[PDB]
Amino acid sequence: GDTGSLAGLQAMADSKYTRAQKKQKMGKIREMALKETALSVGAQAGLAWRAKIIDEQLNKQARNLDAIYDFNSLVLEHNILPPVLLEGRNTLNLADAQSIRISDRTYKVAKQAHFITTPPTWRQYLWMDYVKPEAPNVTLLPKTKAEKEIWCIYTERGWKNGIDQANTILEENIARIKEDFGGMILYRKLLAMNMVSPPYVSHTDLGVTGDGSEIHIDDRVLRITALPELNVNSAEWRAAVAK
Amino acid sequence: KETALSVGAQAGLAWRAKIIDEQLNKQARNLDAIYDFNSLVLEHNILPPVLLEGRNTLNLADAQSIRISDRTYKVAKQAHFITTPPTWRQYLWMDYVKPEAPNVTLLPKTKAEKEIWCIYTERGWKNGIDQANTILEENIARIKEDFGGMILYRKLLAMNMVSPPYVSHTDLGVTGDGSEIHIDDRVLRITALPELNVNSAEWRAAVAK
Amino acid sequence: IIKTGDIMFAVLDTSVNSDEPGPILATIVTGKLKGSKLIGSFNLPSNADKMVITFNTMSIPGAEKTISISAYAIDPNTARTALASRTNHHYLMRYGSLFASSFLQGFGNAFQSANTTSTLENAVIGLATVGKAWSQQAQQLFNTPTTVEVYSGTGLGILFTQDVT
Amino acid sequence: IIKTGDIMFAVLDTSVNSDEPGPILATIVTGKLKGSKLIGSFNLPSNADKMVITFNTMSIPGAEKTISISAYAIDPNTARTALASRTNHHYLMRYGSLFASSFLQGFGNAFQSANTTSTLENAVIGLATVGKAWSQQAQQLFNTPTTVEVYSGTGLGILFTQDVT
Amino acid sequence: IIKTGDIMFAVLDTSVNSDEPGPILATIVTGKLKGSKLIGSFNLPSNADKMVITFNTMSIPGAEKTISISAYAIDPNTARTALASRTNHHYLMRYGSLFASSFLQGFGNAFQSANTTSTLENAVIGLATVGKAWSQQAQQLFNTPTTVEVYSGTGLGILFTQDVT
Amino acid sequence: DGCCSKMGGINYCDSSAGRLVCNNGFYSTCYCTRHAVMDLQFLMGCCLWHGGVYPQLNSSGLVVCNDGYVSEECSLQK
Amino acid sequence: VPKLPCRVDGACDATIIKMMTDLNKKGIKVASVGQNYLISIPASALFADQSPRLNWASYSLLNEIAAFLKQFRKIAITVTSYSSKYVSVKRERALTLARSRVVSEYLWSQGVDSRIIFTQGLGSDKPITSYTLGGDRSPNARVEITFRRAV
Repeated sequence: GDTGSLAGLQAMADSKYTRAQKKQKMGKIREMALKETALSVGAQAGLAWRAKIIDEQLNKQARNLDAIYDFNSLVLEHNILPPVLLEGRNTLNLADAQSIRISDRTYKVAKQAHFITTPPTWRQYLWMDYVKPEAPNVTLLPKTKAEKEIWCIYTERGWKNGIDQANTILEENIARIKEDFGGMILYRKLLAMNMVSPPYVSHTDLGVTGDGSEIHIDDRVLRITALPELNVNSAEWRAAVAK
Repeated sequence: KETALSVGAQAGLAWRAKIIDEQLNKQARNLDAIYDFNSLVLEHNILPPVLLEGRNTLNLADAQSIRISDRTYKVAKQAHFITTPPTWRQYLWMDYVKPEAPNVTLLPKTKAEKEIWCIYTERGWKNGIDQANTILEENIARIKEDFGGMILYRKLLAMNMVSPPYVSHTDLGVTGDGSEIHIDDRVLRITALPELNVNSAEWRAAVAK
Repeated sequence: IIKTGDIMFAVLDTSVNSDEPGPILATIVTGKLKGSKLIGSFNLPSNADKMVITFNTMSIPGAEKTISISAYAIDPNTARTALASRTNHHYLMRYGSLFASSFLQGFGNAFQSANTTSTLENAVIGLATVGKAWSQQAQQLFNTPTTVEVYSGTGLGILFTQDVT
Repeated sequence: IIKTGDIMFAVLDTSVNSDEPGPILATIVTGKLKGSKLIGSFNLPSNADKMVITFNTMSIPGAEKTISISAYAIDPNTARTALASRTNHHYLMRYGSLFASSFLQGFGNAFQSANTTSTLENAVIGLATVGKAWSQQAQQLFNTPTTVEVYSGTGLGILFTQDVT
Repeated sequence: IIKTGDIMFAVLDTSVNSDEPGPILATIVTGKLKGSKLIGSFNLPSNADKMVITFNTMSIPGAEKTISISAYAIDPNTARTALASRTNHHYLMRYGSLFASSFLQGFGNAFQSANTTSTLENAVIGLATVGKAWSQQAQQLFNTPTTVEVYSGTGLGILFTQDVT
Repeated sequence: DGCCSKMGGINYCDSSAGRLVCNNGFYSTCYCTRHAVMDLQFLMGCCLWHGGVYPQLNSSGLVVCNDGYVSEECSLQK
Repeated sequence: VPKLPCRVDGACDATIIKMMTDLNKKGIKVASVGQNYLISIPASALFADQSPRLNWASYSLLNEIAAFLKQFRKIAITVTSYSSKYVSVKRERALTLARSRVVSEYLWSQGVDSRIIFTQGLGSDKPITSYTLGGDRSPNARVEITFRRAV
């Protein structure tokens, strides 16, 4: 070896290692073709298998998820979704030398409130898709037992990689839906604190309408006039206390 | 053979790199003990600037021309904001990648070839040792210069040789539109970098007992 | 940028006997270019002591370009130009057919000649007349050489000739 | 965009003997192109070492386009270019006819020459005179090669040469 | 600047037999140009007492330029132009084939001749008739030369002809 | 390799902690998650405490970090 | 991952249960519940009568205790000392304090993988067994170590 390389380069002067180090070139150039395919098929099969395991474990806990992600408690009285809010505390940034800016808190409107027909569930957020691949295509095949076994263990490596990929996708979905739910509950908190504007929507009605051929008995339309937004009137904010 | 001494130099350089990295890792606590940059910072999270000294300056520019002075000082790097104090690993942890691929183009076949391989690999090994030691010496001299510059600014400021840096801070209330808000706006800018004062009349003496 | 005439590898997946050259493609699996695949052909030799592969249509995936490097092939892990195949395909078939035709001709004529000094007559008959036509047809077919055949799982070397980018 | 020199699968459902070339079509069942089919033709080699199909007229259904990507053929699951058929079709018939005409000629001449040292003479007569005409006719007709014939139920593989869109 | 007619070392790592010339590269290890690599070929002389390497296509690392300084080859640590190869490759094969065919023909004819003054007759048969065709085919194939073969573990020399930058 | 030896055997890998839990109710000292707390002081690679390796390959033997510094020890020498 | 640290250094739960079984069948008390770990020792195996001095055989037990406590990963160690009622309050409090001091110093001198050491001595103010016949031969006179295992 090259670690204790004085003894190593004294030892690798042996002529048997000269004729044994030559024969690994074709083995390397064949094994590197084998291992990427092994990793690919292990990644595919393990990823699909882990995905459907996650899907059926999700299906086993159907009641509690729909319990905890209740948007029907979250909706507003004109069938209008609350907006999404993000917050941050103790912000600072250096822009360059002799250029600093700090702020205690900041708040951001992420997605504007809008009209909704049906309340969203959690299933579209937390469902993972499942395509079973029934076509394992192996063009290059190993020759002897050693390359077969290292092909097997590198397939195991790809299997682990596909499992980790599925886990990362799952937690990213969890983060996204948690962020949206937190934005809704932030809107409820700010509406309680009176630092934001409630949404105002007007409506106008007409009686019987239409021609002699097509009629509606009534015709009520509604348009939102005032979107929710934050205020800057600092003295007009109500605080909170506990006991 | 020349490639053999080259790869021996590679092996010796990597081996001394690993040895010196183990030895440096052995003394982690004392390095952070002695290089207290976090004490050496100033109150506005600002790095104090770097100064260099010089005593008994003489130059012979040419014939009929001599310029001498007693002492002089130099601003090396101006003061600036910092975020986290630097550590010794930013200057002392020398890099290491082990080369494990000696492609022997010249395999030995005679015992004389083995012997000359041994002696030239030994020469490369020693050369790698010397190079690694030179690299370490360069790095430690550099970081010694940095710490000395910081300490030199501190004591010249103690001796009233440099004005301290001056910072103006402006604070504003709430800001933004109805969608984006920051609740307070504190902006700090350093309007006066440290610099030498040529009016020597303000200088003050020093004694010991 | 490829330096003028350095060493690369390719992995061969499909085989052919050296009879009708055509598009045969390898896949470069390591190096600067990944996923690249390369079409080419071979040449027909008079003497079967080695066999080379000439590669011309090199394409890299990702973008639509077609660089036009011409290169040769060597057998790797020996660093020589020989091909790992068989060279003794049809020596013995034509040799034995010709020698049997000869032996038939000789049997009919010599055991006809030794008559002075019915079944053995019919032996003379059959050998005497089926020696001749088979002898001239064996001299007709004696000229087909021994071919070689590359294999569909043997890697190969690509030593370059010109520069591409 | 197709990579320059990849491998596709084609479905062979019709057979042809290797005697008259013609537009023979296979159907690609894989890849991006669905319902696509490709016509081409075969060639007759001098020696029967392998038999292959060249493919040129490629059609993608739905829209009116007809690309002309050229490709060669390989035997599936062998990664080789040979054809699975028969090759011993017409060796034995011409061999037997020629050698029988020979044996007749030899019987007449040698069993007439052994006369010095009725029905037996008529046997010599019949072989003597019917040998030679059949001998020259068989030497006339010996030139026909053994025919091969592809099947109507074994598909094949296709390796690309150029790019299309 | 390279002086007109000085000597440079090169490391040769890939081998060839002298049957098919082609691009072959070497690695210059010393001098000004380090990491440089040079392609060329060989030639077949009339007598195989030497083998030289033409080397023209030279590449220097760093810059994307290919100079074409041309030079020839000598054997390292020999100071001679001979090649370390083998000479006696294919004399004895054709020698033995020819002399065996001649002996066959001679045995058949002379032991037919010695009849005046069954099994020995069949010896006459086989030897007489299979001597002749193998004799003419041996004189046909006698003219294949014995090639030389470089080896892939010894470098070579380069003696300069012109000046480059 | 068998981490819950001389115990109840393995139960699972608590990935909230990134540690194996055995059938015995004790925390196994082996790790099973990349996202878990190690205690490591040694590193590999070169151009460290810098921008890493520059993505382009220099024609000469020099290597360079992304902040412009040149690592002569990782670089090939004469 | 093979380049990555597969386990902690010198981690073997077989050795863990081996040394804790040896200590429990030896007689020094070691108890584990949750993450909280307590080890109690009687002073008769540690000192002489009413004396903050160490006998030379006790360093074997100190080495065993150090080998046990270095096996885990932790932050804070708390040791405490308890005495019999001998003369006063001051003398017993100072004796407990000194014993805690010397055992803490030897532990820090050895290879402890902890960052905080706390010593506290009390004396004869938190007894365990109301049977108080013996002096330093009493089981109540004792020294305890405690920690919480960290992750």
